[PDB]
Amino acid sequence: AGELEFVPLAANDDETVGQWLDLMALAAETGPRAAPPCNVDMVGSLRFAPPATALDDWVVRSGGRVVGALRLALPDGAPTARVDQLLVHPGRRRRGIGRALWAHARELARKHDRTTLTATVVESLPSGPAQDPGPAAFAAAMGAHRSDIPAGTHQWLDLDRHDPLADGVPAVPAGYSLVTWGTITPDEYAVPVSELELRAAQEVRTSYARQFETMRVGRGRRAYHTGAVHDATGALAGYTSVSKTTGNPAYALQGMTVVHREHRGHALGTLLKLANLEYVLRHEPEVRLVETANAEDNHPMIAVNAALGFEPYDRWVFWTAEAGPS
Ligand SMILES: CC(=O)SCCNC(=O)CCNC(=O)[C@H](O)C(C)(C)COP(=O)(O)OP(=O)(O)OC[C@H]1O[C@@H](n2cnc3c(N)ncnc32)[C@H](O)[C@@H]1OP(=O)(O)O
Repeated sequence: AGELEFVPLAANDDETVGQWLDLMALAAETGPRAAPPCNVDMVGSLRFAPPATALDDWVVRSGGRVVGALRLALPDGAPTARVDQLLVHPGRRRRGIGRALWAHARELARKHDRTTLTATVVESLPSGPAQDPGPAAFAAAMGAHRSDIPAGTHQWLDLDRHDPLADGVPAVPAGYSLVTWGTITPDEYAVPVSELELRAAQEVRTSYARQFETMRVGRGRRAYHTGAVHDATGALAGYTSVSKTTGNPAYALQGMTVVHREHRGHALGTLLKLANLEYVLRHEPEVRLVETANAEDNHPMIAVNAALGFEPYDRWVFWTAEAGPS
């Protein structure tokens, strides 16, 4: 744009945070279908990072005003730096600001000893509404490439178009019972939840990370859980969650539904999503629009989401780039 100033984005800097919040609100008017940014969520996203991860947040100023933002997430101990945000004011695009942000990105990755920069790019579905080809044309132009892994299929359910609960919730299969819980997971279900990511000399462990819950709460996010228990063995046969921001009463996020491998074949995923949705709507009556995302190779949950009225809208494509030389 001319002289660009890079200044860190710190949450105590009300003037700079305010501008960043505004940049986002304005870019979201013309970006991908999305819930508007919730300021509580966003500002807490500067203070409360996900587990074992550092943040390195920046804005870029032109003539003293923010005209873009770059956010990196650095997983502790990993050779990667993830671009959680690279955004240029809709009024100042095609002027080299994104390029400059990306160059600053590679420099920050390098300062943090990261070899690789990774990114999620919004693209079109073969089926779906044609999407802005800018991001992908930008990412190619910065020298990134698409990773050879399953992209995400990002889906929407609009309850004003289709009511999945019009025929109530299906019966719980014999041998099972439904349990529900709010934002914090009872101790009882924490380890069982973590073992649902499913010899003997090993080295790595899975565990429930309370910091996820605390990050959420700090971001003003509320959550809703339904679990299925297998009575004879007490294993947690399945579970699922919705996440809801302070802002945007009409929007909600459906998270993963996972069914334990020894409990497939009983329609737990359908029962779980419908019971959990009902549980959301009776606490969040104004919820109308629900989003979710599956890896495009997860056919089973895709088949479940579709039966429920979820419609694939856009594609979440993983890209990667070299950080170096210098
Ligand atoms: C890996 C990633 O960060 S993907 C980027 C994700 N960011 C977003 O989707 C946020 C919303 N969108 C944006 O903020 C802008 O659309 C983004 C990121 C390009 C920002 O970029 P800008 O400041 O406009 O672009 P900048 O001027 O540095 O980039 C230009 C290069 O990328 C390409 N490019 C950028 N935008 C487009 C576009 N909309 N259509 C086609 N090509 C494009 C061109 O090669 C362009 O170079 P130029 O025409 O000389 O040839």
